[PDB]
Amino acid sequence: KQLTPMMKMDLATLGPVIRWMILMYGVPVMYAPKKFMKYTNIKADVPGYIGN
Amino acid sequence: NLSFTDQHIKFWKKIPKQKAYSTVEQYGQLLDYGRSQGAFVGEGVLPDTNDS
Repeated sequence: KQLTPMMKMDLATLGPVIRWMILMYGVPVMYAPKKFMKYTNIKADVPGYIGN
Repeated sequence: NLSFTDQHIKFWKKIPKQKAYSTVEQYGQLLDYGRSQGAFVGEGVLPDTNDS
């Protein structure tokens, strides 16, 4: 449920710096908790992690 | 005649003359442009305020 999508909002000028921000509001809701499931503790063998 | 004549008056004939419209006359002056502060600030730093 979205209140607004991503938007860019400029800020005031308090000096020789340019500022702006990005905002987004929302929340996910799952109506039926009994219709999902999860597998835990699955084996990993390839070394490393995902790149930053 | 053993006294002075009109030709011995020097300053009174050279000072400029301006018309007066009141018994009290007013004028304004500009004493200075600012105070003795610093001018170097830095990158992205708001400079100091100054007054005349």
